[PDB]
Amino acid sequence: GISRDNWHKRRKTGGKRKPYHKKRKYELGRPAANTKIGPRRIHTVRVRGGNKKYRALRLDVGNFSWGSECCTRKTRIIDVVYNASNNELVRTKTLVKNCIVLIDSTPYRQWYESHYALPLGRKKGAKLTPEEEEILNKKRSKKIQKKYDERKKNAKISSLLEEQFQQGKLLACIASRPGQCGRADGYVLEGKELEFYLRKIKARKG
Amino acid sequence: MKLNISFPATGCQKLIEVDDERKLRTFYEKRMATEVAADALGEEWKGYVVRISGGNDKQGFPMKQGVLTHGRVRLLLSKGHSCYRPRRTGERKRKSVRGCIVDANLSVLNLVIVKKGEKDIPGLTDTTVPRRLGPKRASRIRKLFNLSKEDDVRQYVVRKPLNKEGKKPRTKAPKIQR
Amino acid sequence: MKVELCSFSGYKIYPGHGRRYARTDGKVFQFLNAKCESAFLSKRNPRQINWTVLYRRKHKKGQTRRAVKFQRAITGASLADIMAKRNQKPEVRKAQREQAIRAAKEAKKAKQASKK
RNA sequence: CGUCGCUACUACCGAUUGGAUGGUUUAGUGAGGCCCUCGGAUCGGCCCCGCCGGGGUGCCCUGGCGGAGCGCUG
RNA sequence: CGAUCGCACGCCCCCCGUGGCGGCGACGACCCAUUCGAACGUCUGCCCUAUCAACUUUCGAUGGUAGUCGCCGUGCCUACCAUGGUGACCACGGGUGACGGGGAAUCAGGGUUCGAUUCCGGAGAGGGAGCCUGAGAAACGGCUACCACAUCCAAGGAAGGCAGCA
RNA sequence: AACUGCGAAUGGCUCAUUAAAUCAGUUAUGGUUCCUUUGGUCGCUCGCCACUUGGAUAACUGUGGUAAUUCUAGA
RNA sequence: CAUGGUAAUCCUGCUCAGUACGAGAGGAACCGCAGGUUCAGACAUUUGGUGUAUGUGCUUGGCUGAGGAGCCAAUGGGGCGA
RNA sequence: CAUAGCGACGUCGCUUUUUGAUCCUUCGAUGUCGGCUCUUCCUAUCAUUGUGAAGCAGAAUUCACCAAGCGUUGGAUUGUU
Ligand SMILES: [Mg+2]
Ligand SMILES: [Mg+2]
Ligand SMILES: [Mg+2]
Ligand SMILES: [Mg+2]
Ligand SMILES: [Mg+2]
Ligand SMILES: [Mg+2]
Ligand SMILES: [Mg+2]
Ligand SMILES: [Mg+2]
Ligand SMILES: [Mg+2]
Ligand SMILES: [Mg+2]
Ligand SMILES: [Mg+2]
Ligand SMILES: [Mg+2]
Ligand SMILES: [Mg+2]
Ligand SMILES: [Mg+2]
Ligand SMILES: [Mg+2]
Ligand SMILES: [Mg+2]
Ligand SMILES: [Mg+2]
Repeated sequence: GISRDNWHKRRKTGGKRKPYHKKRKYELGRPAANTKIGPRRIHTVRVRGGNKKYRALRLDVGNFSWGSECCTRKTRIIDVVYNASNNELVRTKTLVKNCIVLIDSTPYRQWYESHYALPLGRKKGAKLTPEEEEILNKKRSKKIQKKYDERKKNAKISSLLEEQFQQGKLLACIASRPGQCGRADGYVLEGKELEFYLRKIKARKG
Repeated sequence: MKLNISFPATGCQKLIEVDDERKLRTFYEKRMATEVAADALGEEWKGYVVRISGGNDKQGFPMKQGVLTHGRVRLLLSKGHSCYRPRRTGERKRKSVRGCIVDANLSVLNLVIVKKGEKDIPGLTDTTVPRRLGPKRASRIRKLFNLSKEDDVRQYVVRKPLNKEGKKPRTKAPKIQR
Repeated sequence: MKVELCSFSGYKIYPGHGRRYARTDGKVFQFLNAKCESAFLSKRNPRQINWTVLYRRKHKKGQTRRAVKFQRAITGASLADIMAKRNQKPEVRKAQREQAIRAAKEAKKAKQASKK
């Protein structure tokens, strides 16, 4: 079938190479997983040595880490916005190792209030009062409030990430390889990489 | 077209020779594992509902469920599909199988009675042959004799009494597992 | 009155109607009229022609739980035998378990006497 | 020493858009396997629940026929 | 993150009197190490031929970036780029009556021929091609399809692979 | 007899293919997998059967089909 | 019905028969049967051809503001067609 | 063995499908070859029907009679006949 051999290629000088044996099994290849976005569908294939590989055909959730805040939450992938390799991968919404995708910011938001006690992504407030009223006041003691207002001085989030939280979707880069591990782990884009990818997406459209 | 008639609740399968098209037309164009009232085979078969369980082609090819055609096709048969046992592990062989729809072009037609009729078919519903050997697992005899927990389990197992002319009499009991 | 044949469209072809086409590879086809024959020769698929029988049965045009178990006699134990065994519920089985326990009790006392 | 004449042998040119047998390939058709997306002939569990039943006391511990809940499911 | 199978059988008894303890193994396992390896890699090395001097590069040729796939490193493949890479120090092509080597014959010294052949490595099972199982096969005294041969038939089908020993 | 486990990928034959290809020596896998053996590890996890849970299938009885096969079907 | 026209023709296979005849090689015929060639007279159930039923789809360029419905391109072209 | 089938030397005819001979008609014009197409006619009969004869054993063939009802084809080359 699909073979990953080197002998079907030309020599460095450009000469034609003649194969001295027919195709061997250990030099095989397999069709691309083509990981779309949808309800979870993972196929198991048998590999060399009897081990196991996971073909993520469709995925909807992935473990993405904030990084700067050391927050790592299992969130939902919405769509693929940019891909360095091919534009067709963006158009077909295909999850590969380095493509950047839009992910939900709800768990990161919840962690942010539960840790720093600041509004994040809200516009005017007073909309989820039976929870946010409890989590803003907490009627907590002197020492707990000492901890909390000690944690206020470093409670600054980049305006780019703040805008992404206002929109409700963070954009993050995948780090795992779907079709090999069957999952879509990644990290939240921030800092200069985020600015570079934002400029790329802006220059692409609008 | 012979009919292999079998009643599971009593065993005692038997082969029936019929050659009347009118009698066999009630089975025609019916798929396998379907229950058809076999009241077209005369007065004696009245009130009988029978299940079409398979058969063989004119050339002895067995029929496979789900083929959904009449005639013969060639299929790549793996382990545990039907009509095929692997000679070695992982072997798949292409074989010819009859379709599941039954027509006139068969040699036999395996039929299984689902519900009893109003009378007794001679040599079929009578002389109930017992199941040879009873349950071997301890739980399976607990279900069969309705044991609660550990009440003479050893002696409640079925003992098989076997006799031959040159044999000196003796009983046989199975090694009960689990 | 002869053998009834079926066409590219699946229609019955009566005797004296239509044509028959024998290919080089050994396959013999019969067509009801020149429309079906021309459709077949142009390699059109009958599952995509609205009036063919194959399309009709592809598009579905026009057209529970059962679990029963029986009790049987066993070689060496009839139905009467197994009913006699399994219907010992009214504290008879309690008599069996208590008598087995006390029998094993004197057995264990003998084991203790002959053990140490 | 060479032409010419006869006889052998060996190659050469040569119309015949010559002929034969290999090999490598363009293009068209294309069996079969594998993968993906469907598909669903059948095979099981739950909701059984038309009923007799029922025990801590119509309020079932369920020991089976039976319809089938005409669904949820693998 | 053990619902497995044998061997002799012993100890505690206050709570009691039916329960809890025990040895020798066998099988088993996620992972690590080891062994047998296998696979792709580095450097150097092969006969004749110019009446083979320019090859490779749309259809990967040389490299970069990001991936796909593979047991993994890599144009292995894909997308976007760059225009590279190899040659009179013989590239590329052709031939071989070429499997390679350890070695054999001939023998002042130097060489010249032969190595199908029992050891090592490779390739193949009629020619191709594609797969299941399995740690390991593109296996053929495994399967599937075509091609060429060819066996039996009741003509509806079925069955093949001695470059194994004879 | 059969299910299961293991082996059947070793051995044996032949040299058609193959001219930096195979192969020989050298070195690397800090770029990979590894049956089996041997040695580690297997109370590290806080979370109405456990004195042992469920179903099926072989082998076996019986009924067959085909001219045929190490073909198999129904019960 | 006076008168005029006029039409049917030839071959093959089977059987006779590996027969008569003949040393052999070879090898007929009559009756019978089944078909063909040429010709003639028709006919359209079927197969084929035609096809402007300008019947029904498809389609190019243009035009009616668009949809719908259509039309022009000396039968626009093409498939199927009573 | 003259006469089954032939016929030398001679000799008698028939035909106008050959080519000649002649110049009667046509020079105030009768359109001049071959092919195609189509019809009819002749018999000096290739085949078919009925026959007679043989150096007719059968098969094949040859000669002759009655006989023109029916048929006598597809092509390469050539303008061709
Ligand atoms: Mg056991
Ligand atoms: Mg060679
Ligand atoms: Mg050698
Ligand atoms: Mg060797
Ligand atoms: Mg091989
Ligand atoms: Mg092979
Ligand atoms: Mg294994
Ligand atoms: Mg008249
Ligand atoms: Mg006439
Ligand atoms: Mg238009
Ligand atoms: Mg319109
Ligand atoms: Mg005009
Ligand atoms: Mg037409
Ligand atoms: Mg004169
Ligand atoms: Mg004139
Ligand atoms: Mg005139
Ligand atoms: Mg005459």
